[PDB]
Amino acid sequence: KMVNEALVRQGLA
Repeated sequence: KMVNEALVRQGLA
């Protein structure tokens, strides 16, 4: 897990 992936889940979502 990483912030790079936890950002796409919301920010990019």
